Amino acid sequence: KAKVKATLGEFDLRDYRNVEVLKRFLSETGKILPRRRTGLSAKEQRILAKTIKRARILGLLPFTEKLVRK
Amino acid sequence: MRRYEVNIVLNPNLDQSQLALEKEIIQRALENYGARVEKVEELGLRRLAYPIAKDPQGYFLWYQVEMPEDRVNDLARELRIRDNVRRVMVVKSQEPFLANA
Amino acid sequence: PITKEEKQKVIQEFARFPGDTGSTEVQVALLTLRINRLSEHLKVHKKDHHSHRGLLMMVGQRRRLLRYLQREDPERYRALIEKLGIR
Amino acid sequence: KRQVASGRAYIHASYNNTIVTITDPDGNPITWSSGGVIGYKGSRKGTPYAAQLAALDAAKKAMAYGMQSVDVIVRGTGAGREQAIRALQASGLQVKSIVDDTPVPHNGCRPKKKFR
RNA sequence: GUGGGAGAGGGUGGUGGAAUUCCCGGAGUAGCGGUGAAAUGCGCAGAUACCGGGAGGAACGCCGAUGGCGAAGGCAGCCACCUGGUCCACCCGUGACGCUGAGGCGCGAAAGCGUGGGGAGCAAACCGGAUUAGAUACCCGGGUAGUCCACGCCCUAAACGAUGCGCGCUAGGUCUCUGGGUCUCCUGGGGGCCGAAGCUAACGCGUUAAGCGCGCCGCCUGGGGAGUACGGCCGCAAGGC
Ligand SMILES: [Mg+2]
Ligand SMILES: [Mg+2]
Ligand SMILES: [Mg+2]
Ligand SMILES: [Mg+2]
Ligand SMILES: [Mg+2]
Ligand SMILES: [Mg+2]
Ligand SMILES: [Mg+2]
Ligand SMILES: [Mg+2]
Ligand SMILES: [Mg+2]
Ligand SMILES: [Mg+2]
Ligand SMILES: [Mg+2]
Ligand SMILES: [Mg+2]
Ligand SMILES: [Mg+2]
Ligand SMILES: [Mg+2]
Ligand SMILES: [Mg+2]
Ligand SMILES: [Mg+2]
Ligand SMILES: [Mg+2]
Ligand SMILES: [Mg+2]
Ligand SMILES: [Mg+2]
Ligand SMILES: [Mg+2]
Ligand SMILES: [Mg+2]
Ligand SMILES: [Mg+2]
Ligand SMILES: [Mg+2]
Ligand SMILES: [Mg+2]
Ligand SMILES: [Mg+2]
Ligand SMILES: [Mg+2]
Ligand SMILES: [Mg+2]
Ligand SMILES: [Mg+2]
Ligand SMILES: [Mg+2]
Ligand SMILES: [Mg+2]
Ligand SMILES: [Mg+2]
Ligand SMILES: [Mg+2]
Ligand SMILES: [Mg+2]
Ligand SMILES: [Mg+2]
Ligand SMILES: [Mg+2]
Ligand SMILES: [Mg+2]
Ligand SMILES: [Mg+2]
Ligand SMILES: [Mg+2]
Ligand SMILES: [Mg+2]
Ligand SMILES: [Mg+2]
Repeated sequence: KAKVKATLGEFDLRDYRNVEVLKRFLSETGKILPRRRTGLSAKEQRILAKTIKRARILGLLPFTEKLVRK
Repeated sequence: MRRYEVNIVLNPNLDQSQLALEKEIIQRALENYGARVEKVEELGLRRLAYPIAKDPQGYFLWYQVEMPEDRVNDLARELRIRDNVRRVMVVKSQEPFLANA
Repeated sequence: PITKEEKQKVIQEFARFPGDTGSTEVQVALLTLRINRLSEHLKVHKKDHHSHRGLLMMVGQRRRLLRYLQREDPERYRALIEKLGIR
Repeated sequence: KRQVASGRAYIHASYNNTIVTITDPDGNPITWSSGGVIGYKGSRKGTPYAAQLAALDAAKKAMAYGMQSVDVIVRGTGAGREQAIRALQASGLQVKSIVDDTPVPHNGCRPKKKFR
């Protein structure tokens, strides 16, 4: 599989308002992807997690979603 | 004075009589708390990720200001008073940390 | 907090000479200011105990330098204490 | 007496029972069945066979109101959670989609001693 | 000092979604629940399951880690204010101002105590149902003090690295968090793993020492009796030293 940082551009990790790029870091559910799937670094993932939670409170990113399978 | 960022999401059903009033109310609240506004960005109608106040959308505002720090929490209290105002999040400004640079 | 504007104002006021940033009078002045920033922060917020530890370490450091000034030149010790209103 | 012909089907599967409800697209139920509605009484309700018969009983009850298209919602892990779904696709009801909506808390309530 | 840095460090206010419970309504029949099987329990006054709306309290899923912070206890939603510690680069300033530390003073998970609130979930005692030779228990259904908040006590612990603190010295390899750098790497400060010399009774430790040294404090001298008795100090008590 590919990783998120691998297929992406030069983006702002601290911008909670850019949903289009932050949607890439969420799974099928609203969960935050692990480092193995995002290809981020230690400091990067910690900053991403906080900026994702901000977008959630602004109604921009989902807290949780519904899985369509099984 | 430090530099902050204000996020306001209000009811996306207002006409221009109510939208101008709610926003000029927001201007009046910034004046009384001494917020020198640096720039503004208005997104407006945006699809929300979950229902907020039974409403699937939200009208988005964003202000970047420079104000005294002690008065921030009272400025947040003054904005949530309005019924049409739904989300008020104020964040201290930060540097645009780049990744995959 | 304590901005560098207020910082330079104290160093230049208690410097033994231009360019002095580390005199015993300068350290005690700087220590004393952060003492008062905390002792007023601890009038309210009486339940902040982890900040209370930092205060006890600054008082010890302030008294450690004053006990030193006492032994070498007791005059500048009195000139300092009278200028800061201590003890 | 309703003539819905399309609606949702919720599967609540626990280790002690598997129960099926068939509703209309708005959520209001039409009929329903469970492991106890069919003859099974005790631990036999949380078995995949009971899960299969319960799913098929509600399906034929929904045939009375005229159901053809069905959307499936599943909640809970348990024996026969999958056997109920498999019973629903072959029930004649053309299954539209299948969604897992099992409620997971964000660590909000203290569980019973059993779950710790 | 200057300039940078990371962080569930702390305190205050504010705030967000999921979930549980309960209330309201819509819809809907005959059971749900629970166990190795069951029964008490709940259900025709209409439950469980489903949709919508509302109230309340508590805890923060994913991120999350073999991770980070703190002196220890311990600290996870998010935002802001107040705030502590710490680390690096520059080689600027003072010029031995240092280390430890009997007393004292302050902190101190949980449980418990006082006053006043709060009370959703859980749950000592207790009320039941089972199991059993018996059940004063594990399992099941209920359930009060309590868990939460404010203010004041209590001072215990496997309070654990069962390893006091500070410093110097003594091969490296590898994983990592975070800084700086001439950025295959070098160089610091933490957190892991192998292992030189050496130590250890052995297991094992081994630049985070249990090695080689030095300074200072604490403490040990057979088991049961016994952390008991007496006395004292402290405590409202339980009880602690
Ligand atoms: Mg409002
Ligand atoms: Mg059963
Ligand atoms: Mg904090
Ligand atoms: Mg806090
Ligand atoms: Mg009802
Ligand atoms: Mg009865
Ligand atoms: Mg009855
Ligand atoms: Mg009755
Ligand atoms: Mg209530
Ligand atoms: Mg975890
Ligand atoms: Mg540490
Ligand atoms: Mg611990
Ligand atoms: Mg700080
Ligand atoms: Mg020099
Ligand atoms: Mg010099
Ligand atoms: Mg000189
Ligand atoms: Mg010391
Ligand atoms: Mg002592
Ligand atoms: Mg205590
Ligand atoms: Mg307690
Ligand atoms: Mg009490
Ligand atoms: Mg209970
Ligand atoms: Mg019980
Ligand atoms: Mg027996
Ligand atoms: Mg009996
Ligand atoms: Mg021992
Ligand atoms: Mg020793
Ligand atoms: Mg670098
Ligand atoms: Mg190291
Ligand atoms: Mg050897
Ligand atoms: Mg030994
Ligand atoms: Mg080893
Ligand atoms: Mg050593
Ligand atoms: Mg002793
Ligand atoms: Mg003896
Ligand atoms: Mg004892
Ligand atoms: Mg005696
Ligand atoms: Mg006594
Ligand atoms: Mg007494
Ligand atoms: Mg005792």
